Amino acid sequence: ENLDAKLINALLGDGRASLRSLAEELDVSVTTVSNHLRDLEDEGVIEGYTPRVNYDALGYDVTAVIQLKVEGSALPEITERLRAEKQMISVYEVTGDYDIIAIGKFRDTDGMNTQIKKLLTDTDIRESNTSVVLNAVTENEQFALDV
Amino acid sequence: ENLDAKLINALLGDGRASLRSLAEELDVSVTTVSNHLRDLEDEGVIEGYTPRVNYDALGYDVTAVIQLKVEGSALPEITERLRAEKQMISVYEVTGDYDIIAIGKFRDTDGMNTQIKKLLTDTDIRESNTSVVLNAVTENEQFALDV
Repeated sequence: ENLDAKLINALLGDGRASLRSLAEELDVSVTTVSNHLRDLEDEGVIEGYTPRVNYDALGYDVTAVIQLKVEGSALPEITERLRAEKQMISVYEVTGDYDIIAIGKFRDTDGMNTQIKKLLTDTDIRESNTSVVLNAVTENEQFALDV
Repeated sequence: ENLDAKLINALLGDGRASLRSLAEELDVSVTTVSNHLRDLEDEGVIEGYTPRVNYDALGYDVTAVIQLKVEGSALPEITERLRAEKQMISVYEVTGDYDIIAIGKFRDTDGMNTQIKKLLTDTDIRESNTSVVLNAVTENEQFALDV
């Protein structure tokens, strides 16, 4: 009864929980947990597990939201460029005047400016706007599923 | 040599690897992995572990980037209001004309419109610009550390 949702909600923020702990938490067998976890991964609801890394602690002191205006014919080129840039942790094609939004993590202001100058070598970026993050109140905080 | 970094890199996209698997991959002891992971978690470099959930698979088909302009004095209450809405998975205070950027996941276009309309009933909001995501090229793809 809504076990998958409760299992997902249990792993949220506790993704290295043991099967024994998950089983105790959901009042089910360890085989039941193992089975449901396999099912959810096989169907692609759970894509994988990962640590939440504090890049700030590792010296990536600046996050920036980068907006770009690029004609559709040139989106293939700009998106490939952004995929090559690992510090661009999110890349969105979006409606509106700016049709790319990207979020990057940089060592400091000089680093961010360097990465942007490199990207602006692409002449089909006709307009750009950078917003520097002053407070990340919430970042990629996955919501619990309705049970 | 850069063990903590190789340990984090190992965990990326493999967040539930056994201590044995991690130890054999890094060619160190299970005891080494355990203590280094405990310290990385205690220093706040690893904030926790989580599954990568596919919300499109759970019926959350639509993503939007929401830009808001509020007075600084209102940033605290708007940020808390947005953090309360679990579907807002990112909330940033940023520089520029719009001092808030938020990212929300929604069941569909009608669900997004309803939620934004309610949000824009907040009298602290002086300007808004909602960009609907046409293609989520990359989303919270954490990058490997230099080693």
